[PDB]
Amino acid sequence: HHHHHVINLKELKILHTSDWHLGVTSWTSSRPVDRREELKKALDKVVEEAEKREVDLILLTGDLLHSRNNPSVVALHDLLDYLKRMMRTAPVVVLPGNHDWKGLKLFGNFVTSISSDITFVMSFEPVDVEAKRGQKVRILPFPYPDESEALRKNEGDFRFFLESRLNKLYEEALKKEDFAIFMGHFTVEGLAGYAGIEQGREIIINRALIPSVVDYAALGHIHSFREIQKQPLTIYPGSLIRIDFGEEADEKGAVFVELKRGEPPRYERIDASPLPLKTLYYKKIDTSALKSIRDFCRNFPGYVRVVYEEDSGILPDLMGEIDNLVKIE
Amino acid sequence: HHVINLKELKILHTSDWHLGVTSWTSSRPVDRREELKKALDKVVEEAEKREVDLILLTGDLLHSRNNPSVVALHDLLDYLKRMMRTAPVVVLPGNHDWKGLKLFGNFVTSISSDITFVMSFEPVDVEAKRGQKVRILPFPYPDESEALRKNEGDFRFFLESRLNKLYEEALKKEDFAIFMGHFTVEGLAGYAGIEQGREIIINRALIPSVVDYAALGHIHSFREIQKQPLTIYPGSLIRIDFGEEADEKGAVFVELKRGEPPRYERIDASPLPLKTLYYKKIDTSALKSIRDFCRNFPGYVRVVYEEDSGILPDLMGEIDNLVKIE
Ligand SMILES: COc1ccc(/C=C2\SC(=S)NC2=O)cc1OC
Ligand SMILES: COc1ccc(/C=C2\SC(=S)NC2=O)cc1OC
Ligand SMILES: [Mg+2]
Ligand SMILES: [Mg+2]
Repeated sequence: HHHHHVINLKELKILHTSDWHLGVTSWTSSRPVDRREELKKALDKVVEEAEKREVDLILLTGDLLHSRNNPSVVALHDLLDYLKRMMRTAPVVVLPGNHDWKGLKLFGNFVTSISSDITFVMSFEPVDVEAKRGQKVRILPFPYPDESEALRKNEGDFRFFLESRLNKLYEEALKKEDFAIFMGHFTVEGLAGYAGIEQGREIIINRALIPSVVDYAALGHIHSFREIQKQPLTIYPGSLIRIDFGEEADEKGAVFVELKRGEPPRYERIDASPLPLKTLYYKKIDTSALKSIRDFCRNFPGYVRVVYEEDSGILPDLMGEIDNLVKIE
Repeated sequence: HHVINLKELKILHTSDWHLGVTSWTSSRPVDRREELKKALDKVVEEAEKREVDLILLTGDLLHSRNNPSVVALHDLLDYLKRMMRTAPVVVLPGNHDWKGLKLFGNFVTSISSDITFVMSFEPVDVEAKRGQKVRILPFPYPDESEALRKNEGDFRFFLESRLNKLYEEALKKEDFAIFMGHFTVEGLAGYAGIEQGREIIINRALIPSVVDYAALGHIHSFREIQKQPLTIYPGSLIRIDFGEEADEKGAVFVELKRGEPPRYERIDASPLPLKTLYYKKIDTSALKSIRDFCRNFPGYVRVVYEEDSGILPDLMGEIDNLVKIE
């Protein structure tokens, strides 16, 4: 079973999902929670929506595995499992994150060569792919620089390097046939309300430098859904689960994008319905704070953190009592 | 294609590539890649020339059981692709350490109809280049079910029960049934055994007699183990270390025809030769013998000597293909 060929098809339906973080166990220093069941439920939801909408093309934009090092066998099994499920629905294009595995490019090249339903982009070189109904899509990829990031002493030369790669992708996008799609794995400059992860070693790109002649710019690396701009339509889908506290207010899920020649692109979010997070803050863990903690957590379907400033003696076994209390600090 | 041409099957069977090996790293490292790729290219071109229907790979394709080098893994995936372009490929891996191998194997088998990884005792039905249906009966190294070895008696009974199961499954054949095994046949004539650390030994009579061909890997020399059923180790493609001076190295082309005995030809690798030179003492007459031998010898030379002979003249630094003195 391969791709249809529709004459004069000027429409393209896209599923764009990202930042799965397969394999993550959260709060290992306090109360480890294996996020696999929740994450697989969200991925199943995304797969089912993609099949229901009959998307033509599936875009994955990196950090699909939580560990930059060797992932667990179960994490790799899940990643490959869902790749197969997505390939069964529509051709898949994969822009991986900044993983350490030196064989990743080799694996990506190999599976790209042996299947017309998956493409790994791991360089700045454009790739022409065919979507489910025969649409020709020029992929303009922008991965984390291959330690050209570390191989640079100069901030000015590195920024010029990145801009020159963006300019080249712009030129290639002009040589488009039907559709052009930018795929990037980086941090957009000046993101409203981004922790920055106390920033060090990120790739920061000005959103105005993303080639404006692409039909859609699919970004990954950021855990919250963000519509970055409308021309070109530029989106981070977000992660599928709330990975840690700080992500209480994020929107989580994937995005369905519809492109039509001569018309503006339209999209819908596919919400993941993630479990919620809550941080409870107290001056002191007194009896009034204890009943607040116990009563809140008992009716809260997600995970709870408790923060308190002042010493309050030996606390009772709160976590033994409360199954969804994962951290006290 | 579909013919079905269900009476004949042309097989290329090669094994034990040891991609990534550098030899004599403690004395004079020799990167074997250029010689090995030359042999692999020869095998590929022969497979294309004979228009084989099926390509069988039986393990130890990588030298390191640990994480292989990028260049070695690149070479492996490169030749897999070249072979897939010629005919469908069935891969029975050796005992590699990578815990992700089974996942990789499952994934690539699922996304391509031109390659199949067999990594358990489960039989797999595959289709050859001209539509022939081939039941693969695989026998890899026990999945550290070998480490699950309390008693030699219980372990051999486990191994024999798997062989019995493959025998029964081979009876459910349609066109051809092919055994693929990665192990050491018992009592191999002139096999060093590496003091048999962690080897799996199988009596050749226990290989299911109802298969049309039994493709074995793990042994570095070509061996016709028996004729019924035809059972072959192709050998490695290069002489990996001294001890393999007299081996035949290459691959094998096998032709099966139902109701006919199987036939095969060796595809010789033309490997570079190895030679060990022995002297009682390294005198000036022995040095000129060594120097003159190596000057006309197209392969790699080892010098062994019993008697103390003082500090050696620059024997190896002088001679580029003298790789070991011990
Ligand atoms: C065969 O093994 C692998 C297959 C795919 C990936 C993908 C990745 S990793 C990341 S971060 N973003 C991605 O899309 C990683 C693999 O090995 C760590
Ligand atoms: C994706 O990476 C790999 C792909 C194939 C193999 C095959 C092997 S290894 C062996 S021994 N015999 C074989 O056929 C090993 C890999 O990773 C070490
Ligand atoms: Mg990353
Ligand atoms: Mg082995």
